[PDB]
Amino acid sequence: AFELSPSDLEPLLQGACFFGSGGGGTMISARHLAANFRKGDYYPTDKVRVVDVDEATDGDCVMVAYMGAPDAINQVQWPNGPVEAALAARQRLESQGRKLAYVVAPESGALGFVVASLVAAKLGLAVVDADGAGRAVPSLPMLTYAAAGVPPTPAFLAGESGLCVELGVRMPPPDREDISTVVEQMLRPILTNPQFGQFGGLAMWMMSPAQLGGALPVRGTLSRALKLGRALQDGKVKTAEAMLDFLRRELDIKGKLLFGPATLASPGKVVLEDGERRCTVLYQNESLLAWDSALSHPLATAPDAISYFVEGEGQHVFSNGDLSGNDHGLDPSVRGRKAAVIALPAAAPLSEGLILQSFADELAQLGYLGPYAPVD
Amino acid sequence: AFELSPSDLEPLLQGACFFGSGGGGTMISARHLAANFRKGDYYPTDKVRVVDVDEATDGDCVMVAYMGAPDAINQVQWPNGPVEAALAARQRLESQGRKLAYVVAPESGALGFVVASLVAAKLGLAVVDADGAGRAVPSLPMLTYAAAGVPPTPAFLAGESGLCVELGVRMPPPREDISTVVEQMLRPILTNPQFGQFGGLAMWMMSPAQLGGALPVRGTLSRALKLGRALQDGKVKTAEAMLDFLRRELDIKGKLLFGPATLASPGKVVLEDGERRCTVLYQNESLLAWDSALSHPLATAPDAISYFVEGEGQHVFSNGDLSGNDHGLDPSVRGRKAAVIALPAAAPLSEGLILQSFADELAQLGYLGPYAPVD
Repeated sequence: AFELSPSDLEPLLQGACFFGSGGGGTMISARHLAANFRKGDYYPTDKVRVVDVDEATDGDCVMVAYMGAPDAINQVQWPNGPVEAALAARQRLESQGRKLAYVVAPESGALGFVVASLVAAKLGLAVVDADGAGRAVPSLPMLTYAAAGVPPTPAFLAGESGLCVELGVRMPPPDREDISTVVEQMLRPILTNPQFGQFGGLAMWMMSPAQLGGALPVRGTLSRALKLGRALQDGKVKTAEAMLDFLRRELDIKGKLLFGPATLASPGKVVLEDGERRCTVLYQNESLLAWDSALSHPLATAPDAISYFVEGEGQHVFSNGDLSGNDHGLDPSVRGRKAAVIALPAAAPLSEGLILQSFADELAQLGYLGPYAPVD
Repeated sequence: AFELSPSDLEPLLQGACFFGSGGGGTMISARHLAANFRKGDYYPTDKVRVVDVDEATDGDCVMVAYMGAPDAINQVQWPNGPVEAALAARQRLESQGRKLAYVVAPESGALGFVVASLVAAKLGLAVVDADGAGRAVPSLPMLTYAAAGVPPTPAFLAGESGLCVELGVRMPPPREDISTVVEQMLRPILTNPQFGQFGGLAMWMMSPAQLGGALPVRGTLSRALKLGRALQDGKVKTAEAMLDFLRRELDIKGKLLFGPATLASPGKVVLEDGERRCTVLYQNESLLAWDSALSHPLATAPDAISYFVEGEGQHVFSNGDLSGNDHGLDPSVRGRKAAVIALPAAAPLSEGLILQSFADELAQLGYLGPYAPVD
């Protein structure tokens, strides 16, 4: 439907970061990768073709991404791992008489769309304007791919030199954890192997055009990330109120102001104080809960997204990783500016069924065993 | 070439235990599995076809075994895991227009040959009379399959209830050995809750042509059965007799390192003979033997280090089989005097890459000296 250019990666990652609910990869590593995107030896093209789910019909699709420790990922310059993983998936599809023609980010976040875009440009594929949740999630069963029941394996993990590992999982008949969870439980340790270096490219959930539809119910996530990013980069939204206005009027999203704007205190949680009024946002990577000291129930809970907005001039959106810095352990920029916490209503496919249960389980591990209470 | 019957498994695991250099799986876990070997609902036959390496030409072969925690493994009664892993290999090969006709143990040991034999009878395959070392080994690179460059993956790990995982590894040049990398990934997978610390393993798929080169140490299964039978028929009751038997019947020039002597209570095993003391160091397999009075070890891997308890009854024990309820030892151990015997390594183990693999292992245990063949 449309195409991306190198200059579109900056606003894209910005918007995606805000839709990442605190997780989804740091803008730092996203910028590191985007800085080298330009036609040349490595990238045969400068343009990235992006198609809608209903257009992705001339071949099969696969989810592609980076997985592992951010510390290691923040050092990457080129996406060798993801490119190599997607190539393994393409080769397998070729051996089965099919053509790999599409890649897709697993979730919404600074890295997700960028990685998928770079891989597509590198292999001559098209990236789907969609992802598994419309937000960033701590684990695989929270993505629509898992709910739709797309076989998770063969899964491909790849290094930056040429190391490639394949993983296949067959669960025994129900008598039992989610197959997605099991796969994730086995993939992550493999990346701790010296050959990987705590991170690596991932390629899984290969799909035929038939599976795509039900597998990707949350759509237009890449384009909305780009539209918001452009407005951010252009300085059209410098206040929490302006962010809510933009979301409502331009993206038809009714976000809720959970707290602030207040001051971010020095540090998995981040605290904000508004004069004898404390708010604590709990996160694994992604923010999952927001607590007001004075209330027995949380302000918001996943699947609803929880995102920060730092008012003033400069970077307005940050992932939890991006907030960490050299000042008081906080980024020197955030130190001194008023920050707010915004909740975004989860997209419909996440608000019920297996995905919701998956979220309840994750939250249960974090101590919240109440029901899902839509901010909307 | 020949068939095994249920009554042949006891002798087999006993003789194999002795050629296990202290490791290769416990005799108790091996006995748990063999005790249930009979035609019935699980096994379609009481026979186990065993073939020579140059005789295994009617199809491909694959290494098969149990991997993981001894505590969890010795609780099993049927080789579901290895059987399922072998099955996954057969269908992969079949999907590629090839036939899986054989299985082979990875090493000599109480569990090795027994698991391979039960898998074979279960799936209608034959077991190859050989293993990758002629002894039990601590890690994959010390096996001839690794030295031969047989691709390790696809590797299949299977649980006892239907769980089946596949691992594939393709590396780049110019880093460790692929065997080592594969093992470092295979093991953590088994610690996953779905596996419960252990599992069945099928890897190093081979064509008849690859089999030959990959398996230079041969006749180890029948070699194990031959000794085990001798042990069971009361033909060898002393270390002296054992040394004699190995020489006359198996053409093996063994060496008495220490004893007969008494065992100690509290990975090391100590023996005391009057004023002298011998300590055998082990992970699972015994790797070094020390005499408190000598600055150099009495023996070192690749040479096998094995025990022989004199008297009537059980003469062979893996390090794991010695742990008991008496003084921390097996009730029947303490009362009798035991000896430590070293078996010269098979030629393929005392040279090239496999030798260096043994050196690195030994180094991590403190011994940075060179290999000194007992023979």
